Amino acid sequence: PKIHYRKDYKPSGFIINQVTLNINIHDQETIVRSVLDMDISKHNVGEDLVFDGVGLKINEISINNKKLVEGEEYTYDNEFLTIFSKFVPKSKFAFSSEVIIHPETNYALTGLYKSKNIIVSQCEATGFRRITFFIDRPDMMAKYDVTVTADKEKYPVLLSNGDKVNEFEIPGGRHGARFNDPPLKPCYLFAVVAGDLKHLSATYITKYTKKKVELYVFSEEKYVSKLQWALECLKKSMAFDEDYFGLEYDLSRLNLVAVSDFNVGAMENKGLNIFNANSLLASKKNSIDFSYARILTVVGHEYFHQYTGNRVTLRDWFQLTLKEGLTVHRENLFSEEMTKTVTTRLSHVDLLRSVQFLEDSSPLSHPIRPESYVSMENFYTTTVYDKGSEVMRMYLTILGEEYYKKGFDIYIKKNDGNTATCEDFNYAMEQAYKMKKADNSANLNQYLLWFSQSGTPHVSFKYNYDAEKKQYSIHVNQYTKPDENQKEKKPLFIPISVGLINPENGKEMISQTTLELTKESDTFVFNNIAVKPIPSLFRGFSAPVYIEDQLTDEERILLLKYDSDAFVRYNSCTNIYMKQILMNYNEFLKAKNEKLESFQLTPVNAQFIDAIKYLLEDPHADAGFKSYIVSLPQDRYIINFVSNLDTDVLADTKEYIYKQIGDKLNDVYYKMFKSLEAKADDLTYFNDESHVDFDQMNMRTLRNTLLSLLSKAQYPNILNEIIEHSKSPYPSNWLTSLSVSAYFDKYFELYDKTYKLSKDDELLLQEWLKTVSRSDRKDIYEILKKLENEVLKDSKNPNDIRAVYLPFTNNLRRFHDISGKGYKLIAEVITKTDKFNPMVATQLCEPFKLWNKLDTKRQELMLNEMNTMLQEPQISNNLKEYLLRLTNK
Ligand SMILES: N=C(N)NCCCC[C@H](N)P(=O)(O)O
Ligand SMILES: [Mg+2]
Ligand SMILES: [Zn+2]
Repeated sequence: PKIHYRKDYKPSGFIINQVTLNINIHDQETIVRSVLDMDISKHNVGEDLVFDGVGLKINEISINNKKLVEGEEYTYDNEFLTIFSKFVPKSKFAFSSEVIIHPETNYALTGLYKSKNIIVSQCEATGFRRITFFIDRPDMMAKYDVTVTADKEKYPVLLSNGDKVNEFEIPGGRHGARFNDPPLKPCYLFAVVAGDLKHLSATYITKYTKKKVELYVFSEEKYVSKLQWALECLKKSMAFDEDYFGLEYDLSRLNLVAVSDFNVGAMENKGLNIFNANSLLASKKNSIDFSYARILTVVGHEYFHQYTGNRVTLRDWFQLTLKEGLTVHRENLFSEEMTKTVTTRLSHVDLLRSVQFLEDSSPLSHPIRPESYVSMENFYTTTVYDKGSEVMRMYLTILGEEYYKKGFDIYIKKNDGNTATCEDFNYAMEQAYKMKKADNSANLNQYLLWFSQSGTPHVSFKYNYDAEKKQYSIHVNQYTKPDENQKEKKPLFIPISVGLINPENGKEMISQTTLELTKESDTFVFNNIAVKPIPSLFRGFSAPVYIEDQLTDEERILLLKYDSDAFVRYNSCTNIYMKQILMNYNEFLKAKNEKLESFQLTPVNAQFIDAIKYLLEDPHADAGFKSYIVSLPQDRYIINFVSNLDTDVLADTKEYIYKQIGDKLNDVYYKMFKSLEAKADDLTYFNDESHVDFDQMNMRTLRNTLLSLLSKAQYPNILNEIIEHSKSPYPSNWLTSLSVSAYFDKYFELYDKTYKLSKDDELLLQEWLKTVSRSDRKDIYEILKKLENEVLKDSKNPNDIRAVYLPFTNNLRRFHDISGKGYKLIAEVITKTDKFNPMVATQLCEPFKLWNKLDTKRQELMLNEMNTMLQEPQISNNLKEYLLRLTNK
């Protein structure tokens, strides 16, 4: 098991200047001929020429048009092709090869593969060596000239990077196209697509040079009518980069291609972005509302990579967060601007504090720039992407918008066309920082610890108000727990966006203020503060930390009602729920441990319930925000706060608190579910493919959240509402009608009805599977066996597999059944999946991420299954590294 370390980076002793490819696709095989025009670099020391090449069948290899001889001049072990140096030329030379590969049986979805009737490549991070021999690393920049040939009836549309420069017929019903891409790129940005594709297209005229860019969006014929929203998202993302960053697309064409078999999200191959179909295709009739924000986010993300990844490039894979965290940050600024809803930012924070904080306190914890890896395909994580994004967003918080834009433009100007490292970005932000402070000794050297230090910092607070002096003090402390990567943790540069709210009238008492905490502790004093304020802390969630606000529930309720910042309101509500959860959890645990015949539970704070009602009833408050306040914090957020968590006790805890609140508010919930109908379900623009109303979708979210509350509660006659909801034209509503019907005898009648509505659209069927898998059913195990037998079968489609199993794994009572049957079930699936797609097998491991956080019993049950999987003689290297790291072994 070979380990790559970041401090071992050294430039290659070779150069590849030019690639010329001929890819000939036949029914039973694909033949790839390649010529690499190569040189010896200044770093060369007479070493063997070693190419990456995985799973390739050699017909022949040459240097300078002379065939090499296996054994005497080269060895190939199905991973590395070693050409002994005595046979490697000392000046410029040509390497050439012809290999056979088999996209039809390439179910790992890496390299060249077949998805249904489309041939498509995926090369990031190490897929190009599955297509042909190469020094497959991102600093090897080259020019590419690519020819593809195929049966014309089966593959009429042929695509690769660059300009299509020739199209030609070939006898026996075949054809070819040649594509030349002169600008240098790394091999992971190469792509090819062949298929009977249909398209929509538009022309975009750039803002400054007025260049015409042609936009093409492609899918299989059946779904071409679901491409319109994606095309609209593409125009939006080009405008945003133009308007916010001043940046224009450089190429004459940009193609977006949807495929059915894909490994999560999309891929930014230069001018040829390829997407999971679930992140490109939607229609109002056949998609849930979530698809619309998802397409916007993923199209935008792949577009923004054109600068941050494709024009400014990575020196090595350890810099991954420099393109990924920075592109997610760019993505999030665009989505916030396009949706105009506060729930966009809150949804990002909700994701980070549940999934990413869990990772960062697990044995898998790593900093956003790791020090080593075995498998690159395990490095594409929520920490690298989403914590990376919060690190990139903190520069904007520290600088503000004008100087942030200056620093960013410095980074692009200086590094356009070249590789870069995380230091280069920090350097650019520092120059902006020096200008902003007006002080050329000011620096961001301490900022660099955000790249190297793992774990989530904890930030805690104490306060002092002197009423005679009108003087208010905020005492702040930071700490990060030691973990496997650092013995001692150092204090970070933590920007704390704050306001001070007057508790008498709800008004702001100070101007915008961002505290820079740069030491282990500091005291921040404010004068002329006329009354004791309530502090509004980490506005916008201004650093990726555990916030310990040390406020009373009285103060938190006042913030929730009156504060101006949506995140502080939401966080105050979160902190009230957490104090409640921890209290009832310990009360239930003590009763279970002591086998009590009777015990008491602390009720939910009545003024908090009142504050929720006050907000729900406010006709001017936001529907998306309302849905957050009636929902308890996610299970994976809660688990960050409890040791040895017993999942049954936590389920009983959530049940009690939901019933306490429902016993007071269910009439208000019912009333709102009814009065919301008109605007939420308005069909005015149902047949307008480009009209997307985020506010209206948030209204539907709230209706569907309230309907779920009322159904769990068995509110009188709610089944009438459920049944009517099932007749809605919106899939978000009728799939909701399936989930909430779980509590009634009508479940299976709705299962059949919604199956029939979903079964003829591949992506809608996947959404139906997720609904079933997530259903709160006592017979959920029998229902999974039914999905396997009747719907899933032996599908190797990652979307189908993920849809059937992942939502089930979040079922707190049932996945964590104390017999361990749930863990056994998922382990069996992981091991089956690993035989053909180790990436998806690793994704299906996700519930095991918290194994060492649960009660003794469950910890032992999960560890048993992990060890069973590790003992499988046919385990992939990718699955093995992951589980070895997760189990500390
Ligand atoms: N887990 C992997 N090895 N594959 C991910 C490679 C592609 C990620 C794309 N760059 P995205 O960040 O979705 O644009
Ligand atoms: Mg092979
Ligand atoms: Zn990306």
